[PDB]
Amino acid sequence: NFNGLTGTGVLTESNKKFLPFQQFGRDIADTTDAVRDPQTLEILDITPC
Amino acid sequence: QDSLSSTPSALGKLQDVVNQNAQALNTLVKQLSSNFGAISSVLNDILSRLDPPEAEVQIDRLITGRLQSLQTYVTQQLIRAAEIRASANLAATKMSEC
Amino acid sequence: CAQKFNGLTVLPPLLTDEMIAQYTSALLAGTITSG
Amino acid sequence: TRFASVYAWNRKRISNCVADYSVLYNSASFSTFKCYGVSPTKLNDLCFT
Ligand SMILES: *[C@@H]1O[C@H](CO)[C@@H](O)[C@H](O)[C@H]1NC(C)=O
Repeated sequence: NFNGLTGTGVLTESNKKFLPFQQFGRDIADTTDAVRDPQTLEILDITPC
Repeated sequence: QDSLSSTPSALGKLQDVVNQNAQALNTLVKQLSSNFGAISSVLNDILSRLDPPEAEVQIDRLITGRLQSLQTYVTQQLIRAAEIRASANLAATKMSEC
Repeated sequence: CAQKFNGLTVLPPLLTDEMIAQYTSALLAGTITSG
Repeated sequence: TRFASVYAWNRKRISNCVADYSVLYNSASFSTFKCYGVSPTKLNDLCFT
């Protein structure tokens, strides 16, 4: 549950170069596939189990 | 040897099959972004916001739309599959006779 | 990749491309040597 | 102390804070408490802009 965004999956460190304003990424199915952690500001990838 | 090496459109018949199938799948996935009249296209948003009675209404809307999308996909694949089978039957005949 | 993530998968062909090439070369060898 | 007339209703914007909605919902003091688009028991799990 990331700042209200809920789901299930495996979290890993991401190589995605988010700009400071960007909080999350999305795929073509309108599913979040990456988030910024609200406390550490680290970018995480989200993949299904 | 030389013609195939200098003609970008030479294998259009095979590329068209690849393109048609890719397009159908991309369309199917993109339909998951549709609301179909629901408050959200995201099932997790609905479940995190509403209790089961109100949630069942919103979910039913997504089920209806998503089932229709999948049925459309499958029907198109069956029709396309028949066309490919006819082509394969012709190819098999040419293998035998040519 | 993201298709898999939504329940969409691709099943591999029973015959690999190597195997199809083997069939093709057998047909060519047959034709060339025995008409 | 003073409430507005309905034709000239007041509006306050709330942001950048922690919202505990259970203290209101579990109160004995309100004759009406009706939620739309959201269930009151889930409000404490949610984030809003
Ligand atoms: C609180 O969050 C901020 C980022 O918004 C971070 O820089 C800070 O270190 C966090 N504080 C603690 C104690 O983790």
